[PDB]
Amino acid sequence: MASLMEVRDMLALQGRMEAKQLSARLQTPQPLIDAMLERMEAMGKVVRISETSEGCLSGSCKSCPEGKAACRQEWWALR
Repeated sequence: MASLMEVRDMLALQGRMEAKQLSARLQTPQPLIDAMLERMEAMGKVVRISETSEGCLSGSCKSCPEGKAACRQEWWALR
């Protein structure tokens, strides 16, 4: 249906941008996007900025003791 190649080209012509923006405009799951870019850069593209948003756990919000997080999204950026 939709592979990472999409955001790849978009960012290939744009540059510093976030994937969550596109996914949002299409109501596409955000938690997946995190893996979309992560998986894309997993090979060694350029740069990626992962960000999380929640409002339940007060202890785990900024600091990452484990790393895993429920529902997350990152951004794609080049040099």
